[PDB]
Amino acid sequence: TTLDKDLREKVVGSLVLLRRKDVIDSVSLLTTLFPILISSPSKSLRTLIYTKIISDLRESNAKATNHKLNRTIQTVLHNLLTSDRTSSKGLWACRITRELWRRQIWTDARPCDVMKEACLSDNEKVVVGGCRFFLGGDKEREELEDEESDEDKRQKAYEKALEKIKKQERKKHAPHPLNFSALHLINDPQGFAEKLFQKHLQNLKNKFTLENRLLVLQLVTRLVGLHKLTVLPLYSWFVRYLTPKQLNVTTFLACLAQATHNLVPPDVIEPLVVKIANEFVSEASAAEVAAAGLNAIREVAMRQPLCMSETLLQDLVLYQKSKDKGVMMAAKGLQSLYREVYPEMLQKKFRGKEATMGLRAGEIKPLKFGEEEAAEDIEGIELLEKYKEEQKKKKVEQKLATTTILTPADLAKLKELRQQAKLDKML
Amino acid sequence: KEKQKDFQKPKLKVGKPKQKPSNFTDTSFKTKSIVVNQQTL
Amino acid sequence: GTGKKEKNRLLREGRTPGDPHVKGENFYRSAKKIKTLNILKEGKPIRDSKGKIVKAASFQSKEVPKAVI
Amino acid sequence: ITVAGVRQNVAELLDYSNNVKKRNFLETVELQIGLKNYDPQRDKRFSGTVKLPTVPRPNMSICILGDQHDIDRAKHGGIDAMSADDLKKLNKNKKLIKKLARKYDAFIASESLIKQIPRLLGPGLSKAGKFPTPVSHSDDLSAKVNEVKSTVKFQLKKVLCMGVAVGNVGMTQEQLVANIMLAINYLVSLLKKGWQNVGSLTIKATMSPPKRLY
RNA sequence: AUGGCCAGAAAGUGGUGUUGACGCAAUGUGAUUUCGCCCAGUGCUCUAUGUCAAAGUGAAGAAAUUCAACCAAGCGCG
RNA sequence: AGACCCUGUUGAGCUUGACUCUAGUUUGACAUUGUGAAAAGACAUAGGAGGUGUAGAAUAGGUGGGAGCUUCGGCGCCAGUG
RNA sequence: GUCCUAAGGGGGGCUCAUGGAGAACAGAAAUCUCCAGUAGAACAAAAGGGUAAAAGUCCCCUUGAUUUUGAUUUUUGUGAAUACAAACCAUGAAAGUGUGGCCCCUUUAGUCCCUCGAAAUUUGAGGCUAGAGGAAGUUACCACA
Repeated sequence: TTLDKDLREKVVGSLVLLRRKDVIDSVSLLTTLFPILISSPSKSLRTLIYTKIISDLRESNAKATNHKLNRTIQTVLHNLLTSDRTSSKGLWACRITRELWRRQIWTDARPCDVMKEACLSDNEKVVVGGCRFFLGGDKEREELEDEESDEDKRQKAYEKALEKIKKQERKKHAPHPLNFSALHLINDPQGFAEKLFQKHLQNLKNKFTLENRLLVLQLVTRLVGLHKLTVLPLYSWFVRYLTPKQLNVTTFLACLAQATHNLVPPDVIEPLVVKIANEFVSEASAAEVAAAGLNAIREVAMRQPLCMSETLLQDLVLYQKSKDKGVMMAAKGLQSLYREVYPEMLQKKFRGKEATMGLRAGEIKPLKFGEEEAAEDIEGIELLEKYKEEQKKKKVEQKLATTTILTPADLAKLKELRQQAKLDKML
Repeated sequence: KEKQKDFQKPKLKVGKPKQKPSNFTDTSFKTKSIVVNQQTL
Repeated sequence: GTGKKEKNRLLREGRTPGDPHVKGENFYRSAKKIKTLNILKEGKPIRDSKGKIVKAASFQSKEVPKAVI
Repeated sequence: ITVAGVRQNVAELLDYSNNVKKRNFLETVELQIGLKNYDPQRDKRFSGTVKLPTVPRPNMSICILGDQHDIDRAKHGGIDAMSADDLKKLNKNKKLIKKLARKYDAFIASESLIKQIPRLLGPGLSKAGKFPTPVSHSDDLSAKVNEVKSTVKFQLKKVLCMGVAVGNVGMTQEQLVANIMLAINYLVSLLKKGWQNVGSLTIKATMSPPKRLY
């Protein structure tokens, strides 16, 4: 505190220089720098010591992952978080974990546990830091996925159908939304979500600002959607917030959409959809309010389609005749979604071509709660067996899963035959 | 999007407070005190 | 001096080929600086061999606009 | 991997499990799978189910969480069942729901009660990975129990190793081969690269030395 | 001084140099009196991961060849 | 036939992270290049050993079988804690 | 990054927007009944053109939203549209109607595709065919026509 700013910066730089000269140990430098970082009033000194600590971790783990040093520093951060929940000094632990995670120096589940304790804290800034750790890493995850992807008339209608089949295949094999490594690496996701919901969202005594409550809600809803958890009071908690008068109601509707998933009962989601329909999509409602409500309803219907009633869905699909472009496109999106998912609720005018042909021929089956695929044979195995029989017939002119070994070339041929059959069914 | 109308219609945004009217007059102001840093001669 | 080439300078800066590159942009001059310093260079028309103006100078349009309300 | 090799591997497996050293219980043949060239978190965890032609597991106990009509069908078929009144008597206790999930390996519910299961048993069955399979009032309860017993799950998670039961010692060699090849082929179908991701395959009984296909 | 700054196509070549820091060389300012701070940017300069040429090494193939590590100075970091 | 303005497939001098080059310089390899010792590093293998955030009898990488193993003392399943 | 860039064919039945007068709650607005109603509705152009036993709406079957070859218009090849010609169909009692929606580099494949020019094979390359994707200033030192 008492020394000159330039002199104390030179002292810290000289200590880091001695560490590079290997006069002093990394543990000794970190334990003589970190309490000064925590308790120093000087902002410039705090920033410089934080930068030197990050550089020390990068230099130490440049050669190989120094597990002892990483474990000791994670222990220090965990003890700093555990010592005082009301103290604001946990933001330094949060910031250090963010910087090392984005530098990919730390990838183990112990920083995830440390930020779990950071989320389960009394201090608003520490809660915000931990929630941002679990949330805002999705942008870096999308960047890493982009890097991994970079590393990796009738004829026109048939080409468009093939493009649609390729999009369906991408949906069948393309990474799940809201996917993040720390969110997977944390243990007991149901318990963590319940603890966050009871501590911050349920408690009216919590004086958190609305944006911070929205951040905690985003964390809880991404956990519920990603790990398919069941937190029933959350859906009753959204009830008072699903109003157009409520600020950031777009964020609330997005959170409810992310919370919804397949194993959520239709009984608990239906009052939410009915409330959104009544408050947002009504004759006195504005066009923007109706469009936002229909978009939120479409998101919830993508996540769980069984929430609807048939009459309500037909009523909402009839909003495509609206003179507003946003309401029109939202209603058409809802109609198209139910065209692929559950065309039986849709009217015979609104089903379209492929839906009516599928319902007439009998291939399309009703979607049910809890129903899972139970395919006794592989997909396209019949087509692969037919191709093998055709090859045998050609050889003569010139059951497969039980006995025959699945060659990789045979699997590729079966996939090509399945794609051709899908294109023929689309045509 | 390159069209330039004489009057731009404000757009209602859901989940946000309503904008003040176009004819609204704001009388709030902030003042800063000028001080001369020179000692008595 | 491969490192002093403009292509290598843009790659080390982070700009991708395909971005708009104003003529005259180098290490000392950004697009803002070029646009600022070309204002002093404005003011000349484009003429033919006989001296009649084929494209006028800046803010000397010769064209009468349609003024309605 | 050659089918004759599969046949001879399961041949000495049965030979050891029945002749050389026979345990006091019925051992279960299971397949262990390693993965490679794959990210458990960046890429999708594949999930799938396949019905084996023969029941690999004669000793499974299946609980039925349904209405009175399904309870009557269960007691007619000699299958134990539990009622929604008993689920209410459990009073959403995590220890009791965990004990039920440990006791019963599989659960089968009606449509009328399968939407009430997550509000009666909470997150217990989802946590244990034992969410009930729907059964109608028109479907055969015994038949449904049969494919629930014959069906195995192929779900990926945080690690690159998997283990799936494919049969037992007492049920015989040719349908053992059929079940093993069906499981392997369904695995190759679920894999995005097929045999390019198969690290290692190994069959063994419950208490026996391993036998490596790969 | 096995040096600095320069010449020369090269040289067993030359200038400073018949020289040695009170010297040589490059600069800026320009008698005498009088007359702070900032290394932000750009320069110049001192010190294990990244970037990382040729040669060399390993694997595959029947070879052409392909893929891998290793990888000086400089750049980056400080 | 000057000076001034305008035009050019204009010429030339000069400047700069404009383009393409280049003297010089610096660094690495090979040759010049001989006679000797000592060390490490990287792969290849022959192996061997380990896991505390809290709670829990223990100091739980994880996964899938499993109620029986047993060297006949017990370890187990059960319960407890996760 | 999500969402929208539009369901066509045949046959049959019925009229729309709106106004007036009436019926417990029921009122400005819930459903029901009559009369008037040349389109003032709807048809994916917000005030263009065209449609009333329909081109609108509902119901029943269906995918002519299918292959193949020329001709014409917008004007070498396209693409779109227009009458057809052949096959296979759909609908309706039938006449008929329906061939959509009222108007230059990179890279992949080729069994029986061809060359590598002394002969053959295997890699590789080339060709042909058919696809997919996408170079700054200054001159008040000046000079020339």
